[PDB]
Amino acid sequence: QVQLLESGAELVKPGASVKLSCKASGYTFTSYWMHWVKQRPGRGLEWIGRIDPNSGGTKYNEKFKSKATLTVDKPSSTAYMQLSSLTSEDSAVYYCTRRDSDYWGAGTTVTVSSASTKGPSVFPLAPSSKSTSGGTAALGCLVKDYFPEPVTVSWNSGALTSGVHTFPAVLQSSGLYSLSSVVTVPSSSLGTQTYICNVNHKPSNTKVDKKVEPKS
Amino acid sequence: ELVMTQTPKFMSTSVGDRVSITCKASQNVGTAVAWYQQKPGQSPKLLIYSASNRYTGVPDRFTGSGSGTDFTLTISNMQSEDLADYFCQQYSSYPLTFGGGTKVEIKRTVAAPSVFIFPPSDEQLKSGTASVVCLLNNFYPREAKVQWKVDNALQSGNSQESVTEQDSKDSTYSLSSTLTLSKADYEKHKVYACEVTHQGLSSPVTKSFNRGE
Ligand SMILES: CCC1=C(C)c2cc3c(CC)c(C)c(cc4nc(cc5[nH]c(cc1n2)c(C)c5CCC(=O)O)C(CCC(=O)O)=C4C)n3C
Repeated sequence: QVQLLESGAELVKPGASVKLSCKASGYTFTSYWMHWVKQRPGRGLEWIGRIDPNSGGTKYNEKFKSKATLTVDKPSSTAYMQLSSLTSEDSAVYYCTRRDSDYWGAGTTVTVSSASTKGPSVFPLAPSSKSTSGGTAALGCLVKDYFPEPVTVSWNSGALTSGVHTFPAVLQSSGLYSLSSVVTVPSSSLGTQTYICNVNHKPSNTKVDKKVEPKS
Repeated sequence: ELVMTQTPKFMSTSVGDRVSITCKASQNVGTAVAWYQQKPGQSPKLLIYSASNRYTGVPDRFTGSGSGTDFTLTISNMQSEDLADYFCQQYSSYPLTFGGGTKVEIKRTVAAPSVFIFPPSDEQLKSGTASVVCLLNNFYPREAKVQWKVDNALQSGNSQESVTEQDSKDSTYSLSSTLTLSKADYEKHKVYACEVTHQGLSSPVTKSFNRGE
């Protein structure tokens, strides 16, 4: 069967360059053009350009003219895309797809950052005191300034799962990730029931347990 | 470049419903338009090509139509497995261009968000930055407006929003808006408010606190 094998994930420092790979199999590499596509949650999907593996001829989207360079290596049946002098604007998922877009690579996620492995700081999102007697209060943990991804969060070592909402990690203007995990609980348990968020950041072999309680 | 305008950006449906997605081209592209489906963590999957040609293996449920500058992707008898993102693309001229996409979601009754605001906590201040968090919990639909006001002053460019995917049990969303500022600025002001507007509310709900309790 036809398959396009891509790198998967690349970490690039601002100003550096990276060469993504797309190895083809299950068909004659030189018989089909190969397209490259960029995807960001905001910008959406963008066609970067294409290359004819047989001739080496290329065609680029003006928008990536000075950014991407497409090449191929027949011996290894692999297509390449060189992305140069990266900035945060270049962070995205990049795909290679055959001529008709019937077959796609799995995508290579590229993250551009100057940050080094760093465990998260964990701050309490304390339950409002003297708030609503509706019997329902919200509390949580602000998990910020960690790198790279990912981080996991549980509550009371996993015993508490109902009403838990752990938000997607967002990027700040620092190159470090941040996110919050919240949970709503009976406003009557406050002070009596203990609530602890367990944050684990495998990358730095860092784990944090933080008790979240009403502020004095 | 030829711009493909795709509408709607979001569309909620119930199992069995008909889903209709539109892509309008800034200029004639004949019938050189394709439609794709994409689920989280996966590459797009080809559904239709040549505007109306269903790709091998694609369910009869998916039908592409149109030509020139007006194209339609129709999903009849919508199934739960059809919950995903959909994109159109024109390949009549270079550069190839894609529509902005449509996320098909689960419909449910309107639900107003429960709002909560959280102070920075003395502990974080030591870092030099103050983080103020506003929580919009269990609401529907996703459309929501959050405005930050420090001492009645509308903020801009210093906040970020994050939204969860639809809850597996109740199909609602939750959202967090975080206002980031230096400890200096935070100490300079006293009133911190989060104003929320949502279809489920008869009037904006504002939650706030005064620095130092
Ligand atoms: C990404 C957009 C795209 C979609 C969707 C698409 C759909 C598609 C499919 C998939 C089911 C098939 C079997 C063919 C079917 C075909 N598609 C093409 C040719 C092309 N098809 C192209 C693009 C394209 N084709 C481009 C670009 C070329 C030109 C590249 C070239 O010079 O080969 C041909 C001609 C190639 C040949 O046999 O000489 C057939 C047949 N096309 C029209």
